[PDB]
Amino acid sequence: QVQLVESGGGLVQAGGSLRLSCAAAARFSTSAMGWFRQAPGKEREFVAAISWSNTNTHYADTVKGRFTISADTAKETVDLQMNSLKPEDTAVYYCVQGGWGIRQPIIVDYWGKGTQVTVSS
Amino acid sequence: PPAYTNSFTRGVYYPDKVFRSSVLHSTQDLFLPFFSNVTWFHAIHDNPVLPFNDGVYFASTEKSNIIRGWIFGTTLDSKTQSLLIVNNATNVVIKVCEFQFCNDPFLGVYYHKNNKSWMESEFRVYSSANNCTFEYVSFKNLREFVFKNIDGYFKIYSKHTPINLVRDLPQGFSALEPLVDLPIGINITRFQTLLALHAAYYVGYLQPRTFLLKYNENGTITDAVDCALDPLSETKCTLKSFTVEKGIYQTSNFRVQPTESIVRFPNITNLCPFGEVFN
Amino acid sequence: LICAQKFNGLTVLPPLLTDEMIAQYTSALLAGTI
Amino acid sequence: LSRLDPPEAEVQIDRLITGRLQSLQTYVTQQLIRAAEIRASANLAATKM
Amino acid sequence: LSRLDPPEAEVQIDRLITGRLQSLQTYVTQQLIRAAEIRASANLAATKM
Amino acid sequence: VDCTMYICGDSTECSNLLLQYGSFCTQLNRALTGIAVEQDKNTQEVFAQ
Amino acid sequence: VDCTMYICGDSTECSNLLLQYGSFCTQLNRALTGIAVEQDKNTQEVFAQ
Amino acid sequence: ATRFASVYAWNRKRISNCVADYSVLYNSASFSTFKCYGVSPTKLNDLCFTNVYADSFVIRGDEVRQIAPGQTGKIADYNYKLPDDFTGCVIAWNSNNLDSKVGGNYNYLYRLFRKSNLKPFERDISTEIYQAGSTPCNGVEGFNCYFPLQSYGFQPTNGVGYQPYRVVVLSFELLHAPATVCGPKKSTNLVKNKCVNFNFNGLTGTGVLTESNKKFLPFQQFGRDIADTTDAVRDPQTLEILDITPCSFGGVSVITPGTNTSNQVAVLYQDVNCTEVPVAIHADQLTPTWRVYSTGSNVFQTRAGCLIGAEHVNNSYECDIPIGAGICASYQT
Amino acid sequence: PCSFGGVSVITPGTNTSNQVAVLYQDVNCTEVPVAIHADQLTPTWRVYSTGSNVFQTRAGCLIGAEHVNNSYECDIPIGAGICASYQT
Ligand SMILES: *[C@@H]1O[C@H](CO)[C@@H](O[C@@H]2O[C@H](CO)[C@@H](O)[C@H](O)[C@H]2NC(C)=O)[C@H](O)[C@H]1NC(C)=O
Ligand SMILES: *[C@@H]1O[C@H](CO)[C@@H](O[C@@H]2O[C@H](CO)[C@@H](O)[C@H](O)[C@H]2NC(C)=O)[C@H](O)[C@H]1NC(C)=O
Ligand SMILES: *[C@@H]1O[C@H](CO)[C@@H](O)[C@H](O)[C@H]1NC(C)=O
Ligand SMILES: *[C@@H]1O[C@H](CO)[C@@H](O)[C@H](O)[C@H]1NC(C)=O
Ligand SMILES: *[C@@H]1O[C@H](CO)[C@@H](O)[C@H](O)[C@H]1NC(C)=O
Ligand SMILES: *[C@@H]1O[C@H](CO)[C@@H](O)[C@H](O)[C@H]1NC(C)=O
Ligand SMILES: *[C@@H]1O[C@H](CO)[C@@H](O)[C@H](O)[C@H]1NC(C)=O
Ligand SMILES: *[C@@H]1O[C@H](CO)[C@@H](O)[C@H](O)[C@H]1NC(C)=O
Ligand SMILES: *[C@@H]1O[C@H](CO)[C@@H](O)[C@H](O)[C@H]1NC(C)=O
Ligand SMILES: *[C@@H]1O[C@H](CO)[C@@H](O)[C@H](O)[C@H]1NC(C)=O
Ligand SMILES: *[C@@H]1O[C@H](CO)[C@@H](O)[C@H](O)[C@H]1NC(C)=O
Repeated sequence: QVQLVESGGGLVQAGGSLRLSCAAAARFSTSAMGWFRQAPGKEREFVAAISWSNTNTHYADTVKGRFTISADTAKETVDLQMNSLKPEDTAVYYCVQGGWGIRQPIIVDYWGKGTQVTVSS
Repeated sequence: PPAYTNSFTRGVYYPDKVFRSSVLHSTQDLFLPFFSNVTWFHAIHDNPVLPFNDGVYFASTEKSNIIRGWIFGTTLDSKTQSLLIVNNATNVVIKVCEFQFCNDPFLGVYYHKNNKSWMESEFRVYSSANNCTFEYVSFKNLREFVFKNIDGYFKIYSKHTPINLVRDLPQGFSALEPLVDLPIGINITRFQTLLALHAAYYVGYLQPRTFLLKYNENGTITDAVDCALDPLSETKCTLKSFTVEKGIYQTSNFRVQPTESIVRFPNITNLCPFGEVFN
Repeated sequence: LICAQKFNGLTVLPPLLTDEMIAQYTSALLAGTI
Repeated sequence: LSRLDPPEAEVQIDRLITGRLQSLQTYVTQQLIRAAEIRASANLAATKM
Repeated sequence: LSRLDPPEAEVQIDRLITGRLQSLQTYVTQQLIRAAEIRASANLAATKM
Repeated sequence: VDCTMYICGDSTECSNLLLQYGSFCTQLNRALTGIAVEQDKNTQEVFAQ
Repeated sequence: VDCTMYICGDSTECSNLLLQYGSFCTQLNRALTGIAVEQDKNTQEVFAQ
Repeated sequence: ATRFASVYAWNRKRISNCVADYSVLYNSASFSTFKCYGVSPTKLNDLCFTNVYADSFVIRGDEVRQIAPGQTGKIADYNYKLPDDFTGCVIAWNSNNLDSKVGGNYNYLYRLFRKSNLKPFERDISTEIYQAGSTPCNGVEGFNCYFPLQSYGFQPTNGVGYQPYRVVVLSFELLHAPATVCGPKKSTNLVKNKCVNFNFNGLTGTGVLTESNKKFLPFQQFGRDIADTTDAVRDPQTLEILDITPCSFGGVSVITPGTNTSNQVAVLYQDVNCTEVPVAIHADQLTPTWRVYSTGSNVFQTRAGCLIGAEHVNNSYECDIPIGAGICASYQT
Repeated sequence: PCSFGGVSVITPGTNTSNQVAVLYQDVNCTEVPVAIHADQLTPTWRVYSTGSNVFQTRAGCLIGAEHVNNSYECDIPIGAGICASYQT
């Protein structure tokens, strides 16, 4: 059990922008971060991943080019900004901490409590 | 009984690897006090274990390498790793394993033995290794050693000097160049050596003294002064010079402190009028 | 402690009158007096 | 400076600067007194010359 | 005093007082040295007269 | 003695903090230069007669 | 004047804190001893002639 | 190693007195999995570890995700457990070439039912056979009478992911004692006779490194002077001694007659050879005026330093502007 | 004030001899052995902190020197008109 703080999510208007933040007591510079989303009718799917140096950004090709992920070492948090919101964003989002792996897109070691995101048009 | 012999001015070691030339350096570190007492050992016609304390100074004078290893520990109860050092065949062996000990452990040697009394393969001393956490894979002469465990580091300094003398010990100076500084991280309180009998080694203890070490062009310590030895040594330390000119020099100040404390208050006192209440 | 005085901003400005000049002045004074 | 954050580095540097400035001021005052003594000695030497 | 609260103002004016007192002490020491030099010069002038 | 170098060793932050203190460095440098010139004048007066 | 005693009155903590400052106490003691020696020399030279 | 221990008896070894040279295996990338948790191979430089525990075994890759702390599932509670605070790197590579052949292998034995959870750092060795006390048989292989271990087999039909993988878990330990073993760090070439910020084995300083004839001792590493300031360093890469000197620091003085006479001036750099004058933070200032005095035909090397803008003359006259060391500057002629 | 003073070492040039004497400022020759002494090297400090050759001058307590009725030229200035010399 790791206490992780999630901020943002909630209900947002469709077509706007959304802000998410995940904070952990452990350092974020030394550990890669990832954002995953699960919704009814679908299993775990890759959404976003950032490496230790904040230079390697990975996203699904179908949604790539709209999500910007940053890591603040002073605040020890990871922030995610979403533009051009769509109904598919209505899901539960988990922030995962771990390391980079060549085999898998991201290595998961510590999971997050989760945040509910809903989109209204 | 255990005879005590003067330590003279031995036990000086380089405090650090820093190099200094033709300068007298004042350093506050553990050192063997000058003209201290050491335990002389004799065997003619009572084998305790000397406490390690903070730092230990060892000295041996032998011509047949009777002493070849040391053991350091705190309980030797098979619950904590015991440090063991062996020096044989120009090879050094360091172990931190735990093994059972016989009732009267001691090294055994034989003279003019074709098979060397076996023991080279059986080694029926202990059962097996269970808690090994370290490994190391490779009156003619006097050996001096200094072992100190400070801030989780076990520092061993040593110096081997060949001397052509059998009457008494040499009244000379010789610094102990460092050998090793291991990150053992264990705290030692007792130590023991190995001897063969059926035996002349000295042991001393260090104190947090302040020393003045003299350096030469080649960066090797030649002479040292113990500031606390005598008033002349303190004057030399204050002047930081081995030569003191005629005159009067101020060294320090002396203060007397209270024993524990003293408090004074009125005795008996004005008692409350409880007589009319209780009685 | 003479040649080691250059480590951390300390500088020893050169003497304006070199020892040769002072020796010459003293020699001139001696010759005049004699 | 590198091993501590600016909030503490500022106060530590202020303390170090104050100490070093006090030491330098003491050294300068001692040098001024010694220079006055040397000037008196040099005046006496000039009078003797 | 107006911008900061009494607690922070205490330390701020304490620092200002320390700095100004150090400057004044340095000025007084320099003045004393110069006064000693001027006294020596005046004694020389009195002897010359 | 270079006041900036002694107080601060090639440190921009320390240099700025020392600058905030005032003109202590200039006064110290002026005093040292005056002392050096005083030695020069003493030598000249003693020998250049 | 005993610098350690005057600054710290039989206090271990104050002495430990002063030890970090440096050699101020030694310098002050040396200056006082030099002053005393200078007074003795002045008396000797003025009288023992 | 020719022989490998069983999966339930993963071989544990201790590595110390050395540093893992991940650089050689970085570019090669021979192994197919370098899963590091909370750390990356490139970022291990900013961290030091004293000793390593290597647990070598052969497992199935598909289970790597399953065997993790905090997993919600009954299956993961009977296979293996690890502490939540884990800082170990799992290096796994396929070995079907040698560990697989025709007919398969039946060398894998596991446990389905255990007495209780495996206590950490607990060992149980005994030849006694445990028999259930509820419905023991004692004469037949009946109910509640089965072999303690169960055989597990992998067949060729299994995919590459399901094929066995040789896996070594390297867990780096951290103790209260200061770190003593650190990963290799790139070292720049050796330069001399020029100002540089030298970091020798953690000793940081600034100065000019030059060849030295000083004779150190085998144990001696650093050097010092009367003022306990660094003066010489023994480079770990090669056996030699390099001195340290203040870079250039000096002062600049302007020599000029009264402005009524002329505006011509000369520059004096204190106790510095004229070779280092132009490189002394110049060339970023006014070209027509300053850089003329930075370097020119008329340069003199006096004991005081370097003088630019004056011509040394055979004739000797009375001192006009005192420069020092018996040298003075005059504007006449 | 309890005892506070200062300790000075009077000695000729080390070439002449290594013998030295101790001087405790403004203290009677009775409290010197108890002024945090008797915890140093016994053969040297514990013998210089007490014993014979003890003198009580206006400056303080001098140990290691023998008072002489005869007067000579001052060699080492102890103070209060008292000076120490090595020659006899
Ligand atoms: C066997 O060795 C292990 C590990 O080497 C011991 O367990 C730890 O040992 C280290 C020694 O460096 C101690 O600092 C730890 O406190 C020990 N952990 C625990 C939980 O005790 C183990 O104690 C050793 N066993 C015996 C019988 O000595
Ligand atoms: C101690 O140092 C001195 C000088 O630092 C050494 O003398 C040098 O000896 C070598 C011969 O091996 C000569 O080539 C050098 O020229 C000598 N130095 C000088 C400055 O001339 C001496 O050998 C060292 N060891 C001692 C003195 O035992
Ligand atoms: C050492 O023991 C001898 C025993 O005769 C004793 O005379 C001497 O004073 C002792 N050393 C010290 C420093 O007390
Ligand atoms: C030495 O040991 C060998 C080994 O068996 C044995 O054959 C030989 O007899 C022994 N030599 C003796 C006992 O002198
Ligand atoms: C020695 O070190 C161990 C390790 O922390 C500690 O538990 C023990 O108390 C130490 N010994 C003593 C006497 O304090
Ligand atoms: C009270 O105690 C003091 C001891 O400090 C003693 O001298 C005194 O006699 C006591 N009072 C009476 C009345 O005895
Ligand atoms: C009687 O009163 C006195 C007070 O005057 C008290 O000290 C005493 O204890 C009383 N007697 C009894 C028996 O309580
Ligand atoms: C200053 O300028 C005037 C011309 O206005 C000139 O006569 C005088 O000589 C100059 N001063 C010096 C010192 O040359
Ligand atoms: C001194 O005179 C010689 C001979 O004419 C000349 O070569 C030299 O350059 C003169 N000195 C300088 C500094 O020019
Ligand atoms: C220093 O020692 C030499 C050698 O014995 C001696 O001749 C000289 O007199 C000594 N110096 C003094 C001041 O006594
Ligand atoms: C000589 O000095 C002693 C002290 O040691 C003193 O007792 C004696 O009275 C003195 N001589 C005379 C004649 O007073």
